[PDB]
Amino acid sequence: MNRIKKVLVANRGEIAIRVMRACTELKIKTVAIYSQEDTGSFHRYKSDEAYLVGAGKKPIDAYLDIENIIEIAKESGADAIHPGYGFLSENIEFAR
Amino acid sequence: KAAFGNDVEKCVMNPKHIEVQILGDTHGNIVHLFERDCSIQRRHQKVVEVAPCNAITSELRNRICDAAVKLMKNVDYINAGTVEFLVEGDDFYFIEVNPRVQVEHTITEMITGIDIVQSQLFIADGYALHDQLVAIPKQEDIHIHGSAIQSRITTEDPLNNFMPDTGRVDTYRSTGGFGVRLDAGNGFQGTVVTPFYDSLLVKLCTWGMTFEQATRKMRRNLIEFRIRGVKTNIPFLLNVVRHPDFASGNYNTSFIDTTPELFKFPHIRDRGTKTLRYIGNVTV
Amino acid sequence: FIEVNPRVQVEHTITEMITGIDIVQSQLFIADGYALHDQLVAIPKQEDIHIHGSAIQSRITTEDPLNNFMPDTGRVDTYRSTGGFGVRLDAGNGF
Repeated sequence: MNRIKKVLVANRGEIAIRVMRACTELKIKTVAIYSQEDTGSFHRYKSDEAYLVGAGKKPIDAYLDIENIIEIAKESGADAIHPGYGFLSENIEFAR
Repeated sequence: KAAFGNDVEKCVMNPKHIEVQILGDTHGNIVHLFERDCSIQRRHQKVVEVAPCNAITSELRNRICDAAVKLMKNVDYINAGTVEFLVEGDDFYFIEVNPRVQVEHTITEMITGIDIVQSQLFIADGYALHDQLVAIPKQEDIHIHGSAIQSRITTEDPLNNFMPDTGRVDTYRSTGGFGVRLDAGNGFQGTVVTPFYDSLLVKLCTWGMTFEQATRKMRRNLIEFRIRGVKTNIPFLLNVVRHPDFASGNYNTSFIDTTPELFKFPHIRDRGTKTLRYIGNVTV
Repeated sequence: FIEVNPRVQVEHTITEMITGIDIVQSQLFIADGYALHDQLVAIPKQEDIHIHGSAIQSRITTEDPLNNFMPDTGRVDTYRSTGGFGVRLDAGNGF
């Protein structure tokens, strides 16, 4: 696999995990993101790395902190971002 | 306004909700991975999703799929997405478009044989659909093997009107075997379910050469599951899967709601728990 | 030729996965006497039996390769299985 060496999974739960599984099957490093209320969710332990995202934010708002996520994406060295479904999956501003 | 930021079409009678999965590369190659039947819904919320749709004629299926392809080709669509359709008799009609992976993408994976999410990643790296590594065949070469049913075990309790129960899962024992896939969500022994996010514990899909075969495997699996600490929607799903109209394969959006029996649940005693109640009681 | 096993084998799973045919269900139908190609049994005519994909099976065991594969014993304090597309698990003494 060519120009993606590492990927960020801009989601939680079932869908987050499925992506990680895909990446790992393709030798691609994976990065997870978890809200304060999701320090426990096991999707965060299933990645190669993980960072808290929605700091002080309301729990749903936390996975939509677009800007934060990019900073996290940039600091991680993430070549790409997979938004899964729901949350920022369809959000234009983020896509742009 | 309450649901979204912002604040009309001809109503339809007893339609069948059909979606088509689409994959397109950066190199203008677009393919469809056939339909999925999400007609089983509660208050217009998807509950049990099945693919392929048994009750339509192949001629029709291809028409719908080709319709979806034509649309996504028209937009030069890239990566994975889904075109939804409503279907009555032999007339179908566009409904919406989802430019993303869908929850129910598993079943399509199971009948086509194509790993969608792996493909998503290859496409974002730009490879062509039909590259050696990506290994998606030419459309003519894409066929259906069997059928697959997916149901999502959640903490919605049907006695409490599907209020997502919360708490710690003291016991979580999953199932497996031939034609069973599990996609785990917040579903391991230790976990606590918060109410903040959605209720989903694990996605349970089963496959068979014939849908009648898959339904059997789904039945067994649902019974086999042992989850304790929280209420779940299993007893609801069992009733819908047991229902003979479901096994027929002819149902419509109005199939739930129209049938109240599904909401009546067997009054099951576990002799076992009550035995521990006694033993624990006299012990303290 | 080398041998013949008149039974289910451990590795029958993979054949199930490529053919699409539930072997053990079939075993039970046959013992009840139904014909292979009955409606209920739903095994197709040979000409109609094909290969979808390929499947690999491996058996996780307590044989420890550092200790020359002496089956380790004890209590399993943590067992976390996997899943996803194209994964089947047949559980043994594994909870």
